[PDB]
Amino acid sequence: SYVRFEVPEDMQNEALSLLEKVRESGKVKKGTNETTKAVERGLAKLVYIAEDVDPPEIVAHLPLLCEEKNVPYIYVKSKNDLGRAVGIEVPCASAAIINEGELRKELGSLVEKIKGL
Amino acid sequence: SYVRFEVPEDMQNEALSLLEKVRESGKVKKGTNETTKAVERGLAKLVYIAEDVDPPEIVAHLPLLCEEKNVPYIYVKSKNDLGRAVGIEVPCASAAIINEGELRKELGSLVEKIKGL
RNA sequence: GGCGAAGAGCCGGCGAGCC
RNA sequence: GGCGAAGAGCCGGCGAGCC
Repeated sequence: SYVRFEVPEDMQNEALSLLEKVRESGKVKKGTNETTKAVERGLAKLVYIAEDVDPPEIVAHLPLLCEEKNVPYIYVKSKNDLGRAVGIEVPCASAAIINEGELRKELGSLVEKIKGL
Repeated sequence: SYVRFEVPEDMQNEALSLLEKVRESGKVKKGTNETTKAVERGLAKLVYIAEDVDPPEIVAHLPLLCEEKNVPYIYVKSKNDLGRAVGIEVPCASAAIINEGELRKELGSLVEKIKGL
């Protein structure tokens, strides 16, 4: 499996709520192709990788590229929750915040919390 | 009809035979999408348009585009004859010789006779 | 009701392969 | 054999639309 570490549920809820609100005033990429290219292009501020993705090879490359580019990434239980948070009626294996909009502080606190684990 | 002039049957046979041999030492584009783009790009020396194409709007733009680009064009009865001559296993609505290989004079003479119509 | 971020369809490049 | 130059599939691009 591609999941490198365990994320507390309340921090996950914080992450998806943040993603929901960011879609309103920022820019988010949704889907593994858009997310990976956004990371590769140097644009991603925070990427989300679902934990129930099968086969794992859809997203298994995503964590290492994110490590090489020093871009924080977080895990969420279900592709359904991530799909709901980006608001595209279907499950979603990975996503990314590209522009934090007006949610400077909330994003900053969240990313400090990911690096702290 | 999108057929701008009448092409004698014997000129059709000469044209398809020459095209047949040209695939071997020259270069031919096959299908309307490739041919139209190649003429528009200015590389095509001579294009073939089947007369039994349906619906006609598939190839109806080619004659005038070829005129705009000053490219000589000839008509052949059936997309079947053109498809066999360009050597595919399905019908073909239009084609083009872009580089004459070893047939410089033959292509030139053919084009003069086409202008003669 | 169906399909769809496990990528919709559309575009550029190649231009005969896929089951 | 079915589909296929009326564009097969591969690559790049946009990134939610098509039945």
